[PDB]
Amino acid sequence: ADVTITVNGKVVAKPCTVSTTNATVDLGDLYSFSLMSAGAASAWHDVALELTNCPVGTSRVTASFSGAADSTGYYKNQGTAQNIQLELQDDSGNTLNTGATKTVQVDDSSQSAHFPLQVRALTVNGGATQGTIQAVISITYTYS
Amino acid sequence: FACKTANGTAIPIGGGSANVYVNLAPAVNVGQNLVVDLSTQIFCHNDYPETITDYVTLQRGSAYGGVLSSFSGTVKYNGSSYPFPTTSETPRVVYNSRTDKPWPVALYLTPVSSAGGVAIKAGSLIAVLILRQTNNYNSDDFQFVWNIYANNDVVVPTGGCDVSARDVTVTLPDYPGSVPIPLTVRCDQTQSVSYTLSGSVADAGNSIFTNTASFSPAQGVGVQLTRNGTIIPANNTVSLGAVGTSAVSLGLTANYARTGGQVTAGNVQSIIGVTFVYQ
Amino acid sequence: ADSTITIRGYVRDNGCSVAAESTNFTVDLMENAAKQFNNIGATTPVVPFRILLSPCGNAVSAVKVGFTGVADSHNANLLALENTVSAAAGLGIQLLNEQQNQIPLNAPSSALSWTTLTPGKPNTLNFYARLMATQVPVTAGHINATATFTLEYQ
Amino acid sequence: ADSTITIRGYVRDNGCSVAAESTNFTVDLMENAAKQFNNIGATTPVVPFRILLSPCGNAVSAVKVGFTGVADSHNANLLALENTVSAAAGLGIQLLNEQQNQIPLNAPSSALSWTTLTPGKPNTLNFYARLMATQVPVTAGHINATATFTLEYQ
Amino acid sequence: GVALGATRVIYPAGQKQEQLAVTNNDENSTYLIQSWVENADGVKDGRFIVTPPLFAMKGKKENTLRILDATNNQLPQDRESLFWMNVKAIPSENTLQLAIISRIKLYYRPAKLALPPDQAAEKLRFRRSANSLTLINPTPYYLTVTELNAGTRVLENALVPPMGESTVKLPSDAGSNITYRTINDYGALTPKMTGVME
Repeated sequence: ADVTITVNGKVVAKPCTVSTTNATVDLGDLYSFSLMSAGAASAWHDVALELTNCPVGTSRVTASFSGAADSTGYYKNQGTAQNIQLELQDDSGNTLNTGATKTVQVDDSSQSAHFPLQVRALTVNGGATQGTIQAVISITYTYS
Repeated sequence: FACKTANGTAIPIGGGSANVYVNLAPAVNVGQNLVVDLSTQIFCHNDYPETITDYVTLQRGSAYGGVLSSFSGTVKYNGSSYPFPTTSETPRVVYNSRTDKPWPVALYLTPVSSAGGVAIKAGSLIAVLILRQTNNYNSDDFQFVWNIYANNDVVVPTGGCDVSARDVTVTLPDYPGSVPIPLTVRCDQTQSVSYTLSGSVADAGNSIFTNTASFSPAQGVGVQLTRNGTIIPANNTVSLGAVGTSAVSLGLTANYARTGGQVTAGNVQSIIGVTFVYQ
Repeated sequence: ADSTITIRGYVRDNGCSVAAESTNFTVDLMENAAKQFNNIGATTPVVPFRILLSPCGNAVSAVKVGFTGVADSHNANLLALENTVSAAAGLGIQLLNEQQNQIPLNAPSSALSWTTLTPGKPNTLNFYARLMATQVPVTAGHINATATFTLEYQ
Repeated sequence: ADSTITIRGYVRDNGCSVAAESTNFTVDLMENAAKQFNNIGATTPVVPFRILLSPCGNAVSAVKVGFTGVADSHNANLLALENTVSAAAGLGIQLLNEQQNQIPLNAPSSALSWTTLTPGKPNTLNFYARLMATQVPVTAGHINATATFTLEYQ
Repeated sequence: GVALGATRVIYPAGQKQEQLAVTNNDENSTYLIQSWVENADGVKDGRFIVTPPLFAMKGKKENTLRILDATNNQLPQDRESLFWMNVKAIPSENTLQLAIISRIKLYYRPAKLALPPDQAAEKLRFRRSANSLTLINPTPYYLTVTELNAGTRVLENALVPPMGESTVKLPSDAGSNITYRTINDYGALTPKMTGVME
């Protein structure tokens, strides 16, 4: 050629809009005499984290899970009920205890990505007693 | 007859040949383009003017060599111009003094393009010149060759127009965005200029240049150029119309354009060639 | 910080403790005349016993009361009288609910019906027991049998 | 503390349910208004009475039976009447068995015999009760009395 | 009608009480029930207590009497001792009204006897001389011997004391073989057994 133009650029992944700020799960009433033995658990509850308006360039989002855990590893019950914990899993069957991280692809057609999770309560040692169940799993996202 | 260069290096005497290293400041002129002006580069004198006078002539066969050997033009010898490569003997220049006077020779090249050029890197051959030396004492004559070598990297213009730069690097902002490309064309005589782009392309419509990025490249994105607000495709003449002595911008701006589906993060690089023609 | 999962729920007490009275008790069928055993299936009068439940969870609904133990070899719905030289042969102990209908020995959960309960309050599970002929004539003697009871809550 | 119910009782062969018939006297100065057949009055119209052993267990095949009460001052075998002011005098109620022989009042168990019974079936024991003079004359007044029938099982 | 739940009572040494049932099967009769124990000589000695000792049965009812030991181990420990439980039903015109005493045997049985109760029956022996038959009982249990036959010629019932003998009437015009039965602890007849001579 007569002149050679060199064009340099960069694609940096930018943050999405997080739809679900506060996902609420209600386990309802659980029953003592169905939770006496070790490893007793409640029914799973599907909960989803949705992110939308993902800027082009951001192909993956990584969720990072945080919360107060007890000596079983699972999340501590802040409520009055005893010998009872809260477990978080993805729908692909992996435990997301405090510190763990999961990454998901961003769906290009819809400019968005979703985390399909399930939450239950369980009693590792057994002998869940009467009381309330309260727990909060905080989560922050990084982008790539 | 004894000569030295502008660097003060003595040009060896004999009937063989000598490699003479010189500085070039080539230029587009109207009609012919300057390759070298040797008359600021080679200076010659007569050591014994009281007893003998030297004469030097430029013999035929003197021509460009190396990467310029395919080119032709004119040689300015002692004020007057002759065809180059030379087809006959030039008139003689006298050397009758100890005072260094220049060897009055400048090589020109006939334009064969619009804005083309030929890189000449230092230490390489430019021209072979055949000199013939006679005197006023006897009828002896002898020939020797000066091989003109360049001691500076240069680009010799090949056409009637010149570009603001031959290599331009431009940096986009982060995706998405744009930056204007500084690139202008001036012709020494008012001409009808046009240009066409080139490089590696992705789509069928050949309007988005591929991402050659070597390290950690992005995906799904390429480079696309625009003027005012219109896509300029590859292998497609863009007309600038009348272009003259005043620099005229091509009006280019670089943009990101999407090729594949999923856009991965990473670096982007495209090398686009511009070539000029007369239309 | 940018997103949060908040989990709610309650663990409810849906059962009761067997009261101290009833952790282990005895039922006295007393004296029973031998002549009243007119053919297999003949039964003596009902002797009532009960089981007391306290304390009781504020979210209990019902219990499935079952009775297990070594069954009579001639009728599996009856509790076996111990087989010693003194013991009365050709008899089996039958157990009955509050409406006096047979509660089979060793019956699975499916066979036993539920028994409604008052929540957050002490409860009384009423029953009956009696003998039943498996052979004739009945040989007279001592009546001795033990049986564990089971409670499955709702 | 593992929820056990111990069941105990007995199965025996019972005796009999015993029912006594109260003998009634109508008289109204019957043979008395024309007695004095010596002090040995004897022949006064017998009133009969039964003791009903019904039902009876399969055990009972023989029973030792006897009568006891306040014997007569003049005769050790006649029963004394009531001795209130509104009563007759010179009379003692005699008890006679089925074969109209005198029953030894207040007799010892060694003296009594076994009355054999039909096992399982109901059994009737028949006796007679006439008045007999122990003096002369007798007088106008009531004839109430009370005695005890003793049934000793084998 | 007034009936007892048993034709005899066994009181094993160390037991705190024994129960005797008393039932009235007549809706229109009302009795005073008066119950007590006597010794073999028929005297109220006080070795046992009955509770309640006096009560009123009004109609179709059942009341359980309870016989309590008060001996303090002063009775023989080698064999059974005979007592008599008495239950007197008195019902509450010139009438002879009657009271019923139902009277059953009460056997005090010492602990740690060698021979079990059931095996006592077959140990009974005999002796055939004069116009008499003697029954021999080496066991520590009172044996109530019933349906005693000399062939098909039936004899008197007997009550052979423990470690003792008892003689009955016997005619030689009766048959050769001897057979008997006994009344066990629960009032039931034992199987017929062959009367072994000597």
